Amino acid sequence: MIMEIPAIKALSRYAQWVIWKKERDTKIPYNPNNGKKASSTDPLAWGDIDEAQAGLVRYGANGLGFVLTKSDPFVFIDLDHVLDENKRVKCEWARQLLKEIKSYTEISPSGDGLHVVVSGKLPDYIKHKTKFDDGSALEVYESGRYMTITGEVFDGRDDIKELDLSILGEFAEHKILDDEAIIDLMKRKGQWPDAPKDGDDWSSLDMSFANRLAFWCGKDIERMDRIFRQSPLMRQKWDRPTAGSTYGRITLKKACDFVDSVYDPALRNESDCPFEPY
Repeated sequence: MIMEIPAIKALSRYAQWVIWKKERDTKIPYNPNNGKKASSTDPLAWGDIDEAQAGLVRYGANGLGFVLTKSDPFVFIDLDHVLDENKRVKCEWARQLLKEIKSYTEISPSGDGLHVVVSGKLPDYIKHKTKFDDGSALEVYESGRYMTITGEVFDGRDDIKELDLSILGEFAEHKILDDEAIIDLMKRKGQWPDAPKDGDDWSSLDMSFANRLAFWCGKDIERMDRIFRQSPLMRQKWDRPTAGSTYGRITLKKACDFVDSVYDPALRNESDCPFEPY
């Protein structure tokens, strides 16, 4: 029973609830009082748990969600693709993480990931996103976006605990939505590639997309590489050594050498992209 779960009671104090629907592969948040899309930075587009539950029913939505802010104490930790078919932990780093950080844990909507909610603060020296080789991922946020709430409790972990989160340094990569602005810009211009199907020449699809990235990122080869890794054209081959470098690095360099134009926020030259949309 969702409302008897202690973690849900603590979150039900805040009027920061939304509902969500699945679109293709993405989960878009909606305003639970009028069924319109919701900003994750505007407070009055959200509701309390009761309004979100009434909105869930009213609009046939897929589930509830909770919007994180910098003033509330909650930290959202997303462990993606870390569960097997019998809902047990297959990844070692996840097993390590759940030993070190014990707090409210639930299974994701898809059923192959975990969410962890903690009362605390993120250290300022770690990246929000960390990919692993096998396919799993660690995402961490305390503000700016929403989080889906299923209520499907993992391992009886039903309560949000006040914890130190220094131990995320063992798992997350350290640092010393601007890439996401480019990704979001590319998606609404039709410049985001499809995942490859039966007939496709993947290596040729890489180069077409690498040419596009060179324009939109403006020949910043590291940003191109960081965006490429999030795209559906990513594979192990990207990091396979080739000659003195990798297949990926050689692909990104040739694209930078090839393309004549570069995207400029100042001049506003969206149309100057010489390649037509997908």
